[PDB]
Amino acid sequence: GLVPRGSMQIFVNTLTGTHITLEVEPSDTIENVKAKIQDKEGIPPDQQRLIFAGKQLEDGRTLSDYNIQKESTLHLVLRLR
Amino acid sequence: AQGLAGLRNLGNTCFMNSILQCLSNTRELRDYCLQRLYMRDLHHGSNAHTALVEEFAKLIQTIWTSSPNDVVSPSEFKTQIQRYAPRFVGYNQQDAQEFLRFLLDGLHNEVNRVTLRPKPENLDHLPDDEKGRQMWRKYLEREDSRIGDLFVGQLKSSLTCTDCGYCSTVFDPFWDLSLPIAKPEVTLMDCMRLFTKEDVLDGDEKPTCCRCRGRKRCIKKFSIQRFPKILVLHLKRFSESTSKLTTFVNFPLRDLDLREFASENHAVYNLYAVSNHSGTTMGGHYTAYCRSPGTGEWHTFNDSSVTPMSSSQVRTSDAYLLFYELA
Ligand SMILES: [Cl-]
Ligand SMILES: [Cl-]
Ligand SMILES: [Zn+2]
Repeated sequence: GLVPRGSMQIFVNTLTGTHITLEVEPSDTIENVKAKIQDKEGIPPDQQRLIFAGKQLEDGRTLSDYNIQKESTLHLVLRLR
Repeated sequence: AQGLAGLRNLGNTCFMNSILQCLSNTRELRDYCLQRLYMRDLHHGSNAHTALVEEFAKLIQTIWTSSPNDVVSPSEFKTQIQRYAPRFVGYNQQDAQEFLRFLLDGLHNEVNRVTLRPKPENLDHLPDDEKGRQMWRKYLEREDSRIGDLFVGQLKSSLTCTDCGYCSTVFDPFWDLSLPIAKPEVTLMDCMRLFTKEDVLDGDEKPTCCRCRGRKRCIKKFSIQRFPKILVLHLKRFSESTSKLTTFVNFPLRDLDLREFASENHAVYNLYAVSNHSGTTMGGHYTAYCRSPGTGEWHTFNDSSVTPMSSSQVRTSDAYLLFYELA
């Protein structure tokens, strides 16, 4: 008996260009998504930026807000400052 | 000599000046501003919290009416960008690609030809190219501007199940490509080959096959379904530990030929601007090297200081964003 996997899967293109697969729901927020990337990659949420269709995904919004569907890829980048 | 104005640093705003000069030397975007063609695409007037396109176009106009070594203040423009995107309030350094993404987002929303966006469907009966076309049409129902006319392409991602052999395809719009640092003597073509390589998703990354109904090893690969007129390549200079990856990536100034990455069989580009980051991951400094659209000579734009340079000095390990235009 396990908690179920997310109903939809999306990919994240990581810093080395290999993909990770995330178990998610349409209702998941970008913060939830960043927490999943933290679990897989060990990168602090506060350093992550996620790009999809030219938009940088903002905390407080959901996957559904950006009409991100099954098997789309989010592009993970950090910052040079 | 034209368009050779400096931009005053306002307090850790080199990231903003670098991108602004790269945009200033984006010939068709520059022209859209100088010809005031945006005034046809704005749907109503601005107020003090919404004049992003107005202030951006006026900065561009000012740069293109300056005498060489004039220094222009972008303080008005900064006020508008931080109103649209409040992460830019104040005087901390920021990332040039993050700024690029927000700035083009605000510019595009304000000149979007789509004034009331529409609110998904099964396209399995279609061949891939026609499914791509339909997805492009759908995207254009929501996002259709002069800014997107220039930077937007479409990536195809093919995900094949190693068990039942079903290949699921999805088409994602893009406004830039963030590319991994590949490999010694790394080329930009190596980085694009790594980006688009067959990537085997196994172990904790096995996707769930939508036909086998369980977790399966799949192969995921990108190709480019539609090439944008202006192709912005963002190099992921972020190593695993976090800190800046300083690898020298050898990119060409002309004849970047991306036909190998096309989904089908006009994918030749010439460089015209580079955003450079020098220094540590925090506390670094941005500059831009830009080819003037009129003379084809390169200049270094370093906040207030605009100096000439040889094309041979353009390629350096500090390059971070590459701005390519179709040949
Ligand atoms: Cl955010
Ligand atoms: Cl190359
Ligand atoms: Zn399968």
